[PDB]
Amino acid sequence: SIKVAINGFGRIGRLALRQIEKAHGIEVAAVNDLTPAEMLLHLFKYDSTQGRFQGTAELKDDAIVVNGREIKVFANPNPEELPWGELGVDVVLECTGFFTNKTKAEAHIRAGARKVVISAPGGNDVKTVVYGVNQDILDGSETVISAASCTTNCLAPMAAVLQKEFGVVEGLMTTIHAYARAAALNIVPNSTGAAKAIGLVIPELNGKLDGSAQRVPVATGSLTELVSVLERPATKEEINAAMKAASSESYGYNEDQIVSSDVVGIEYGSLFDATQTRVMTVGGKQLVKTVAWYDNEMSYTCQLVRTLEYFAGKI
Amino acid sequence: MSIKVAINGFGRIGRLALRQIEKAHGIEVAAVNDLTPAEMLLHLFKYDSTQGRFQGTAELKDDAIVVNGREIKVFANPNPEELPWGELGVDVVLECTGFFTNKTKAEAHIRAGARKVVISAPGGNDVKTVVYGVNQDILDGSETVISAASCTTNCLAPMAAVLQKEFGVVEGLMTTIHAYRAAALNIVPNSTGAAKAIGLVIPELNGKLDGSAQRVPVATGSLTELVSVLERPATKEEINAAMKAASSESYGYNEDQIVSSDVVGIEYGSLFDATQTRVMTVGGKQLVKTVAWYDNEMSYTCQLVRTLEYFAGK
Ligand SMILES: NC(=O)c1ccc[n+]([C@@H]2O[C@H](COP(=O)([O-])OP(=O)(O)OC[C@H]3O[C@@H](n4cnc5c(N)ncnc54)[C@H](O)[C@@H]3O)[C@@H](O)[C@H]2O)c1
Ligand SMILES: NC(=O)c1ccc[n+]([C@@H]2O[C@H](COP(=O)([O-])OP(=O)(O)OC[C@H]3O[C@@H](n4cnc5c(N)ncnc54)[C@H](O)[C@@H]3O)[C@@H](O)[C@H]2O)c1
Repeated sequence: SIKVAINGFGRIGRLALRQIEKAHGIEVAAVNDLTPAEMLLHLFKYDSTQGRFQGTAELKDDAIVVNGREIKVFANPNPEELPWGELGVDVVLECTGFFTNKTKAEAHIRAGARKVVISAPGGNDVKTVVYGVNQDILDGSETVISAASCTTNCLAPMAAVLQKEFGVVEGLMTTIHAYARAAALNIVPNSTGAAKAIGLVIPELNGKLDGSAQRVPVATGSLTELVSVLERPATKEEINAAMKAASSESYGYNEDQIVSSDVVGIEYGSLFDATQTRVMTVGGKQLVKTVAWYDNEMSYTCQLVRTLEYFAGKI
Repeated sequence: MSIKVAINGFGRIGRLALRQIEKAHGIEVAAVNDLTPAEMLLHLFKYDSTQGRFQGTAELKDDAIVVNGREIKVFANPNPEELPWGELGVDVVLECTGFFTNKTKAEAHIRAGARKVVISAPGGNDVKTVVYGVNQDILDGSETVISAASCTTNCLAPMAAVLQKEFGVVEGLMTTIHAYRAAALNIVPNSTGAAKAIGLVIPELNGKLDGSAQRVPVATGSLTELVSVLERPATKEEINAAMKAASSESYGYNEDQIVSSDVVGIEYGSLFDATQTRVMTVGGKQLVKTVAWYDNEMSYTCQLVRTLEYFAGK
């Protein structure tokens, strides 16, 4: 049974523990955070947006007991000094935001852990995995991997169906991110690398996509729009049917008229919105728009934990 | 000869239109009509949440609102047929209630004695739709009811006209991010007629554009993105150069890194954002993104008054 440690028991780290508690063959043995256990427990159990933890959780000396099992709590800012080897930790879920490349994340391996999964893009010597699109690139010999970004997890399953079933010539992405000091009150255009980087996840789309982001100062569901030129003719109905045929626990399918609060709490990495699909045909030339939603916290966390569980099965 | 205007619906738009018309010569507002108590209307004329304080004096006399020392008659009748436009010699009504946005409803103003109506919104396809700076030349002065289009159409049209003229447009899809029932705390996808209306304002683009809106629950500047396929190759620099070449009081050009609060209060109908232009080239096939900003209230109102002045001089 695989032992995990969560480094950074923040928004993502806490939700990741909620999801790992649903699984067999894997358990969190320890968490590390700069915040005292007392407050971390309250934030883990009670959440205004993602609801109450569905399980038991209590505080002990230097530990939290979740569903009857002790989880050690540490507060050490330096990962090299954590007792991962002494505790037999197999995999560290790195969720602090401060160790998001290979050389920084390998501090966990110098501390005795065997593997690391970064909760963010990890650089170019680190495999990047969107569960449901490319987890089969993992064979278990990797030491550090990445579960990509929230935008990549939203875009990739949609782009993958378009590429597999129609062929993509090119496309431009616009992501509306529901969240420097400007961003609190303004719509703010922002660079993203997610579309440019999509070849890390879908090699066939390398060099075919670009895009950017509009950061909107409201906390709610986010969305990614893709405007593409395809290699074969398409109807709205045919595109929507292909997306539904691909739907899964990672890729949801929606045909309701929804608003952004309806997305909060989904466990899909991406929720394809079939009501927004449009195909413009002018003189035989076609231009296609497709839109998928994501819950920036929960969608990413559920993908992260799926990727972790799959990786954990390869060792 | 001076033109007399009446404003029907002294709401957000009707009030800002009076603000703008007070700044113009050769034209003046003779009357306003609205159902809201005049006391609440004076306060909102003097104090607007987004556009700030009115730059002048306004007080409530008997049966009138005195603005910069000049009385404007005030009425409250939900039925335009019964308004005294003929008695007052009203040349043009700005129809800004939101409820008379087609030809049959607007022509009540003509029956009441006004010579002409400009609807502050799309007014149906049997009413000429004008975006000033793009197609006001379709007006000959024999029209009785016209439309100054929507805020989104006024933002998109000058951008699309330059693309069509310098490169030719095969097709395009628009996304408008619209600052503002659920739209008060949610992002709400919404249908819009704007990209189709572009096929009226710019007939060569008929049938070639469509799009949609994402309503975002924030009072700030809005923007419109167009993703297009063009008939001729193009670069980011050439597209930006053409937008700057075409700039005017109606169509601004921006090169700085700006955010939506920087757009509040602009008097352009559209502000092209050169920093957001993207041309992607793959195997020789090009896909183009162009973005322009607008203030849903102030951009549109300034276009509405421009159209009103042009129409009234014909
Ligand atoms: N929408 C999201 O929040 C989101 C989505 C996808 C990915 N991510 C990524 O996940 C990571 C964390 O984001 P988050 O929203 O959970 O941030 P957060 O600020 O809620 O949590 C980060 C936690 O790390 C702790 N911490 C910081 N430095 C530490 C250190 N040296 N040692 C131990 N603990 C440390 C903090 O106390 C905090 O609890 C980042 O990489 C972020 O990009 C976030
Ligand atoms: N962003 C914007 O607010 C915006 C931008 C462009 C165009 N418009 C259009 O302009 C019109 C007005 O919008 P608004 O934002 O000013 O609306 P508003 O609700 O602020 O103003 C409408 C006014 O009309 C009055 N009114 C309603 N019915 C009336 C009637 N039968 N007789 C007389 N007065 C009546 C109301 O009392 C109110 O004062 C609409 O067609 C709208 O689509 C609005």
